[PDB]
Amino acid sequence: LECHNQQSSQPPTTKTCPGETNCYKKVWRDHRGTIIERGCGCPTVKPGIKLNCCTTDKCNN
Repeated sequence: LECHNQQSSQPPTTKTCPGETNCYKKVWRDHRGTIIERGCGCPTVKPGIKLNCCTTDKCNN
């Protein structure tokens, strides 16, 4: 599975995710502002953080 891995508004990039069936996109706000993290797999849902997990290549833009 190939997943996007760039942060926030950075130019889109990809990495391979061996042994993963999911890609994730995590969005949250802190003192720095709104942060968007993308990568392999799918972490558990936490209040305050908006999480999107998907199953196809580069689905997490």
